[PDB]
Amino acid sequence: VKCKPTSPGRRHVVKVVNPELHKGKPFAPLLEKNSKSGGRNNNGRITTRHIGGGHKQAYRIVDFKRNKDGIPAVVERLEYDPNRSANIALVLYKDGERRYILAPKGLKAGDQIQSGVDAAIKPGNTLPMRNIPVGSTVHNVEMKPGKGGQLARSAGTYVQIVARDGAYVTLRLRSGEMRKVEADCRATLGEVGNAEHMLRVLGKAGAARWRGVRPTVRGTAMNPVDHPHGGGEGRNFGKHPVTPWGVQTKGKKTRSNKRTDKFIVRR
Amino acid sequence: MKRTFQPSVLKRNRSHGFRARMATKNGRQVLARRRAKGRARLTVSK
RNA sequence: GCUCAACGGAUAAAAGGUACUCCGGGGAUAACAGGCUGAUACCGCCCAAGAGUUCAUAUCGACGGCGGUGUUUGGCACCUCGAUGUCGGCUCAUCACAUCCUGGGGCUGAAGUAGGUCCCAAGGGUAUGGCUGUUCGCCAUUUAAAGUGGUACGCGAGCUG
RNA sequence: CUUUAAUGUUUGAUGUUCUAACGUUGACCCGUAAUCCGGGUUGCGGACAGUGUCUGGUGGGUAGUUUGACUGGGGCGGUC
RNA sequence: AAUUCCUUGUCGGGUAAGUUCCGACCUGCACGAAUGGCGUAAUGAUGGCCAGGCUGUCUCCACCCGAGACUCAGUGAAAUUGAACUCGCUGUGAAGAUGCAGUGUACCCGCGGCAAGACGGAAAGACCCCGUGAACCUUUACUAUAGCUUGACACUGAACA
RNA sequence: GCUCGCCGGAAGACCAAGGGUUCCUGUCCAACGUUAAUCGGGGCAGGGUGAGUCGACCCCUAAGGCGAGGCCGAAAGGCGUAGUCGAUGGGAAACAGGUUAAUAUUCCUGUACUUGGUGUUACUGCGAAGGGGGGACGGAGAAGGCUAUGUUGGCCGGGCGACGGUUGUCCCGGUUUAAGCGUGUAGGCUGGUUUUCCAGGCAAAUCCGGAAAAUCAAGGCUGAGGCGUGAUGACGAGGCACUACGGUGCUGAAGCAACAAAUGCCCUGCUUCCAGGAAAAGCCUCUAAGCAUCAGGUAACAUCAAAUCGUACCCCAAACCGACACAGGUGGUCAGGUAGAGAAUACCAAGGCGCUUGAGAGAACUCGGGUGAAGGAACUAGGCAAAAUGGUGCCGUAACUUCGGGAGAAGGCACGCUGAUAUGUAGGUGAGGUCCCUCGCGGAUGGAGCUGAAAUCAGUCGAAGAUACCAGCUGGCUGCAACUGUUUAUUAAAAACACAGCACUGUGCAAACACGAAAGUGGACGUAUACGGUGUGACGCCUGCCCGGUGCCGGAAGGUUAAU
RNA sequence: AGGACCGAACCGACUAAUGUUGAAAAAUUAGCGGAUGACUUGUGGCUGGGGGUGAAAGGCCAAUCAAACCGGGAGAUAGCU
RNA sequence: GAGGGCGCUUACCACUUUGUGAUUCAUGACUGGGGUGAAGUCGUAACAAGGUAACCGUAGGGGAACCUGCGGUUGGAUCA
RNA sequence: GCGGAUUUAGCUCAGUUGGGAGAGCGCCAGACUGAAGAUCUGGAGGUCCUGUGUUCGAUCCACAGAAUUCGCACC
Repeated sequence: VKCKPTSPGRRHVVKVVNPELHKGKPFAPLLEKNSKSGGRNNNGRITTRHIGGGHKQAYRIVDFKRNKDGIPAVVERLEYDPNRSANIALVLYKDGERRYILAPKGLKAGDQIQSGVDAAIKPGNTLPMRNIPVGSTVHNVEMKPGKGGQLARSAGTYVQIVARDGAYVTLRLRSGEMRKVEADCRATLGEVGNAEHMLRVLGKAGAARWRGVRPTVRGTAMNPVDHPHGGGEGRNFGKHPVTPWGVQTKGKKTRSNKRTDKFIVRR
Repeated sequence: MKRTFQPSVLKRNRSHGFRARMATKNGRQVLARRRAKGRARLTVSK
């Protein structure tokens, strides 16, 4: 939590010291361009995604693609998003329009927002990596080169431009650093917006996991009508895997389209 | 608990729905037995 | 031709505490008890060695023994597996006795004191707090009293577990 | 006539690939003030996918049996 | 702690009395690192006795307005069946006398006492097995089908090193 | 008559589950009210419930029906785009009276309105499938008004009120002021108005997003109601009457100021917090085309159409259901009343209507409890049953740091009821009267007419005054789920544990899972800090070690010896 | 501020007591909370067989369903009095 | 007619205790600290290279006898 | 009771066709030490439980017996 503004929990005076205490990032109305997410699981019919409780999803931020590149822009606000813990912000573009962008820690002043082929290197919408320098921070990455943002959020996943690697096949990231994807993908810069909402426990519960859903809570324990175990009397005691599919190491993948992973050192 | 028998019109459609009982072949045979071949009437059609 | 060695082999073969309990008959079925009567036990003692102080015959008991009220345990047996439902706190009071004194003899290892068990026989008390399931085992103060076989090991048309 | 070469003459096959297979649940263009859907350029990877048998075990995730009888009632120890 | 093998295991300190009001020399078979461990926030849909609270909580409830039910008027159905005029240990065992008779000889009715008596109801006993047997869950025993999962023919070519 | 009940979050209200016409009454006893029976929606003779506005049509939509062409399909069938269903989302939109047994936004009788034709005068250039404003939400709230509605009495109708008293200081009766027109006030929102242009807005724009100059500040959009307007409009004290004894026939008063408070109005104001409250549309304008000496719409007034229904009895609950006017359940609707922290409780005013078993008796039958001589739980599986103590405040209180908290800890205690300070204090209030001003929902001075603690110095009657209902025992411990608990209604009521971090783990992404035969819908409008294994046991430390065995798998040096 | 501490009909399910020969396959009385939401609360339309939603139950789910209340298989099997 | 005698009113104030802490004695109901070292028994690293040293904060294996690797200021033989 | 191990060097224990008696360890000698252990090289250390029989030959096996000892029978 060692950054600023850090916003600490209260003294032990009540049951909730945390959650997050941040002032200055909830506003209303839910402004003209918006939408929601629908009902409960309803997959048709015998539902496969467990425990549910599926009320209140609820609203989401409708801006994807974000391809508005060289039209320059400026910043009214920053907000929250509780679906992604994110530092999302209100970007007025000087043609005649307002968006919602995945911005870093304190990108306001109201700043100098602008992107594209050769034209800028600044804080910049969605920016082709072939046009720009080396750096640690990158963020957006169009997951395959015309699709859209691999990361919709600035949660600390530093995906890192390497320089002259393999003809344009850059990035040095999390679970497989030879992901090898072309610098024809678009960045934004960069991956630290809201550390605070994710560097600490929000709660045991808090509103994020009880007012509108249930998480996981059980699978193995209680009633043998499900998992491969285990008699009763509080004993269990057996050999019980995650059948038919396995658990604490094995791998699952052989073949698929793309399938670019090349070395994947595991552990 | 709220036990049991009561009348309504809008619960009818998927079970006691008179034209639904002509639309299913399940229903159709029984209707014809109960009042076309079998001498009789139903008339509770409001 | 074979651990087909369940050899007259209905099959090549896949296991369970009736601690879900049942289908038509429910002791033609094996809980303890209701008791036919019990060998192992209580109840009556035999003749005798013995060691009681230093005499057997009171106390007490060697290898030795004859027999019955059914509570041990057990040869278990029925009309009783469509109530045959179990404790053992009393409770309803009752039983006459393997003494339990309160006692009056007959006897003395009794001179009295005190110990010794035993016929004639079952009047009242069967109560105590800190203890645990306590029969059993106590623990302070105890009295006119401070005992005891089960009888289906006193109790569901009378007690909660 | 062979251990065997050089090359002709029969002929195959792993790598190494490029790419009218293909998949397009990636984009431009397009019918189309259109969530299915029509279709052409492109951009991608790649003979991949797919499943149908044979081999391998993996676990009590549907279904199944309750398999002798001998029983001073069963568990054991002994037999036709 | 659901280890405490023996034996009510302990020192006895306190207590009308330690089968503990706890008042720290152990007799530790088959104890504990996420089926974990040294400990604890205020809260009791508080599990367990031991105080001083008020006391009838025993033994002692012998006096009540009173519900009513017996009782007087309306009205009188079944969970379903052994005929009564059914002897209060009775004895005697196709092992249980309210019907094999040794006795005592109990007038007819309250359905008002209604205390052991259709062993009874509420009903295929729960204990429970002849069971050629309903399927009822699991386990490094049997497994099996769907599934997991790679490699191999199927299918989709060779040009070159 | 005369004395009191029950429902007291009424079976108060009209009307929605389609049950359906079984209310007033006129008449009665099987086809039944386990007494009577006169009453029960009993059940029979009349008739009835008067809706242009009430609401579901619409134009319409978030869930979810059906659906072209289809991708597929054994015959079955499934999943869908354009469409089209569709309220419980939303738009237009009934009151003062009077009027019948009823039944009543309806009936009338007046105000005068909503959608859309036509008519005569007037103003005036329009349009649409597309654009823009937002059309639009979640509760606890906060700040100030309006009085709903009450108690007073000036004043107005009675007059001095049967026992003891009463004849100006008392004691009773209405306390009403209709509408739509009319302007605007509480806080609120928002400095004004011409012009010139784009890296903008499905093709366009006198509209909306951004940008560029000129020239003035006091501009613009309403909001309860106060206040009025109407009104020689009514309602009504009370008189003379007729009568079918229900009632209407004539006639007719009185008519002001305050004081305290909502449930409710203003307030899609204004704040405070996040789980992050659904689109078309009414609201209001932009233009595409095409009309363009034609047509369109907005205005005055005259009219027309105002599209099958239902509207009867009935509900926080007897013709639903339960099926014995049932100790089941269980509502959206006027909010009746003082003193109450209050939907904590015995009293009320109605509306239904005291609800068809009570005469009497007074053994023992525990559906109960009490005050007990002695002792104080000398009872046992349940101090089980009967309690009791249960404010504001103090003459002042112990172990204990997660310095919140353990602390209404703990304790016993003045309390009834007047005086005096004060013919009411203090504290809320602001009538007049007098002034000033901008000229009108304007301010300043001023003390009316009401309200009302908290304590002081005095008083003393007891068995008793928190004289009554609401309502708690300090502990001290045994195991620390550490998050309130209502959790497996059905053994335990937790002594189950759902938390929640995390090392490792599933997938470099047509990502894991595949319910469905074909979806690609969850996860996703989303990346291996999203989402799933198998769990975690406040919090903070702490997880030694130990690989023989068996897991977990992962590999390739090389043997067991299959498709190939 | 808070799944506060102490608050109402909208919640259930602690042991009795008049619940068992029923007012009731369930509900109770003078008693008593969770005091705003690990609440429940009601018009309908997706889950229609060996079910399908998980505070995760062997309880459900017609009220007593380890699979019935189906009637078609079938007046089955039947070591059966 | 004034008190004092009293007969009222309430303290100061002795009892009492809600409380529980202070400390002073023995009853020290799983035993660990600093040593005399009546022959204790397993070790045995350092006071010369205590004969492949390691003193100085100390983290750490766990018979520690602290092994054992840095950073010195030479009370550790030299020509390393 | 049946079945089984077992009475084989101080110490732990190996061992058997059925004919030798073994080893880590311990003792002792040889020396290295003033001495002893280690480590060394040599020597030695036996109730083979008893009886009987098979047999060339029994430590062994089978049979009978003692005596420890282990599981199950017992409920």
